[PDB]
Amino acid sequence: IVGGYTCGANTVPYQVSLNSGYHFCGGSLINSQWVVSAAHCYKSGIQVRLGEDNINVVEGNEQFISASKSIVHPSYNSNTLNNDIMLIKLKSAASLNSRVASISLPTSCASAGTQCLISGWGNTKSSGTSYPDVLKCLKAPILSDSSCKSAYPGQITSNMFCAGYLEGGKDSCQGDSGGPVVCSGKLQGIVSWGSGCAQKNKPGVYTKVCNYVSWIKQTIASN
Amino acid sequence: DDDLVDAEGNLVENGGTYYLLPHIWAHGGGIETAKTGNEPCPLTVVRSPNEVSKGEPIRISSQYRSLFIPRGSLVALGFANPPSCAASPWWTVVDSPQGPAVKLSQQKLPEKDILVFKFEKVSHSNIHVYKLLYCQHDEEDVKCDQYIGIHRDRNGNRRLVVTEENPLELVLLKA
Ligand SMILES: [Ca+2]
Repeated sequence: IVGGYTCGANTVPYQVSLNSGYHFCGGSLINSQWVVSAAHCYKSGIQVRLGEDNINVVEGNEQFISASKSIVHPSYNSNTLNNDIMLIKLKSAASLNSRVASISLPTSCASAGTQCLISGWGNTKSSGTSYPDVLKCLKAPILSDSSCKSAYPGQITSNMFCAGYLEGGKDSCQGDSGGPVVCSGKLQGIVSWGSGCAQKNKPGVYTKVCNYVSWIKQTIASN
Repeated sequence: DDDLVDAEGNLVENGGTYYLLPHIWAHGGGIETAKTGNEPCPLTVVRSPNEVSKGEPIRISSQYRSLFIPRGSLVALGFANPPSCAASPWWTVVDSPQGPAVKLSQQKLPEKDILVFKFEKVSHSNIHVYKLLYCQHDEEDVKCDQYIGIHRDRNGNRRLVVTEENPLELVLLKA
């Protein structure tokens, strides 16, 4: 997260960290035993770590749960970055408290202009690479479909949306992937892709969760 | 739990800089630019004529905002230290008297013209090595059914070009 601020310990109780020995992708808790991330964050043997702030060290609120099932969207297309969404089932329900809580799925697509909270432990600098110990936060608005496509001609499908600033300066970055984009209290997006970080005319592109919700609820209801 | 790995057995960091060397130390050194034919400056991507030269530091990037390069992801390869005239440090594939060749452009290029590569590990497992695929877009389904190879020319320049039976192999070394 470049140009953002430190969220504060467990202030984003749904922020999850996918670990494969080390942190490689964010995720979002949607209920006691199902997590949502990006399809491109798929890996075998995922350890989902919840209630985290400082991902490097243990602080007393973490909950380490091995992944049981990792279902990547059937239509994921690694080339086109399309349908970049993945579901994760925990081998064991998570104890929901104040530090660990779920985020409501969006039953309605948010309109452009809506302010969102993007979260993650990714690089916090434009040029250069500096990963944070604790969760970084960032408020950014949903951009219009015409501007999004204006920034990325020929690369935007109806399953993705831009959020951020054409001006640049503030944005999501490497290591934020799979993380949440919560707007008006609902997981409207997932950190997916983008050209560079905080670059001009190159905002973040996120998986449009609202188109996938019916699928999410279905799979959770049959897996 | 992933694929793209350098020489030292460490994960290839997205946006980081690496040297691209051959598998067999007899084909050349690292990658670099060169002035070939009728170019106004170094706009041709070739292998170092040297065989011990780490070449030029090269950045490997993916659109994805992950710490590493996701398997099957298309990537762009650019010179960490761009040359003179290049309006972008990123490689692209343009038609030439020789045939499709890896060049640098003086024209600002869009994502589509640069995100046309994709690494592919080799069968001979004894050290992390990869073949470089060339993926030209189609109709919202870019197909990687071609490779990038070496074409030594009239002046000796080992220029990188698109082949289908003379693919090159590479090992990545953190710059
Ligand atoms: Ca911790």
